[PDB]
Amino acid sequence: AAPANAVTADDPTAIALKYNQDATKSERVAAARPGLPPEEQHCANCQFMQANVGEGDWKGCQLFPGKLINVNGWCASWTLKAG
Ligand code: SF4
Repeated sequence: AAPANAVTADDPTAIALKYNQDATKSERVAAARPGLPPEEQHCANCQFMQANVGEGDWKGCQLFPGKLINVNGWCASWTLKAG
């Protein structure tokens, strides 16, 4: 079950960025974002994921203030975690 503050499918920014809480149900291949082959991309290896926010599989994303994403998710702003 998603937390009460999970990013949901009807969130305008989630629609615009094609977020899904399950990267296997995402369009990461189509987007071909740079940094890793697309099948390897998900929130856990994204620069915007905030490991000190949330709990368990539900963590922060800088782009979704006040919400939680799933570490196994993806959106089109995926960027390699470089630091
Ligand atoms: S920016 Fe990164 S951490 Fe945030 S939802 Fe998109 S892929 Fe996940």
